[PDB]
Amino acid sequence: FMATIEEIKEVVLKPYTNHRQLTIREVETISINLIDLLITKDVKDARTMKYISRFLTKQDYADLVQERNLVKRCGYPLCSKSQARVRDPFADYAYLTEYCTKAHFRCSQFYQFQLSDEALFARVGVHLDDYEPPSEIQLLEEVLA
Ligand SMILES: [Zn+2]
Repeated sequence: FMATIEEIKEVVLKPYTNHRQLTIREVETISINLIDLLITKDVKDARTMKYISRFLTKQDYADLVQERNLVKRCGYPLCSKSQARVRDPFADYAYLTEYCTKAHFRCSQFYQFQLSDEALFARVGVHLDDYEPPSEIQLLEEVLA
């Protein structure tokens, strides 16, 4: 139904649990499999959303949002609605084309602003169960957005 930390470890990271170093191709394979998972499914909860951030640059997140919109999902990964204005190809304010609401626009920006532009490949040991992020990512409550 919805994606969790446990699932990501199993369907994305499982091959790499015993690697002490990753190649550039293996890092790319992780991002692709993670993005793929997050367009087929929505993120179940806050804890998973905070876990994700270690695998996303600000640009990978923007691309996540785009790919989610192409399958008619609200850009904000915790959401299971569509963007409010799904782009019709037979033709021919702006945030409503990417999000269900202004609130999800803001939650999405709030999350993105905190993501790092450090390349995934430069994030030493991010694939490991013992990795420690350089700060805890904050999620904006919808009511405050
Ligand atoms: Zn939404």
